[PDB]
Amino acid sequence: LGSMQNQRIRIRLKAFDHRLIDQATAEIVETAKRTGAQVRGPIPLPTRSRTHLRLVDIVEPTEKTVDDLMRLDLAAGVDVQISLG
Amino acid sequence: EPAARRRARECAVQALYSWQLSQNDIADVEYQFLAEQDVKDVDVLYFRELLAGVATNTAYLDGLMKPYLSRLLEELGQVEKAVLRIALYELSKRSDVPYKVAINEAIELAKSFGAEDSHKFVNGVLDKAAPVIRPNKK
Repeated sequence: LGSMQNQRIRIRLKAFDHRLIDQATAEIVETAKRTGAQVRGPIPLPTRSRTHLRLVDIVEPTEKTVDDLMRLDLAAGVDVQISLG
Repeated sequence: EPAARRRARECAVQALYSWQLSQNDIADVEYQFLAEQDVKDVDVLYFRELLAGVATNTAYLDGLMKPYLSRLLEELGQVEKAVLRIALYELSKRSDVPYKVAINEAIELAKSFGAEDSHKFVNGVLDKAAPVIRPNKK
């Protein structure tokens, strides 16, 4: 929450379906931009196996950004890692 | 060609993907990438030229592409779209980049960042599109 020294949300996405991963990425980016935040990346990583990888960072997040991200339900078959602060 | 030029294409695939999703100013996108990604071995001039090249020419570059897409329906992957826009940009606007190089680099870029058989679709579009843009095929 809020009072964290580095105001940055780092997100890593994994999926076998690129249509699912691009959609999830689009939704996170939209959530950031809706709520007064900014986005760094997203960038695609070199694919390894059947797995697509996406990295996206949210900078300058508001409380609404954080709450909306945590209320966001991504599509089945898309895996996430989220680090805050 | 230099490995730095290939690296520029690789970095541009990633940055153009950034821009496609974020729609941030391409100048900001260039800067952010140069500040946050390892770019020590990259033709940084060509990276810039690819970015602005594509970002200010999306309508023109999609139009050269469209006649070979109109039927195979899964929207078109964001990575594939960026790879194809880069290739078409090089074919239309970059005489310093040879015919087979633009297509071959596109095919490898699709191998790396693309889906399963992305390289084969990218290939399908290009050698339909490329002769129309370069009748000399040089």
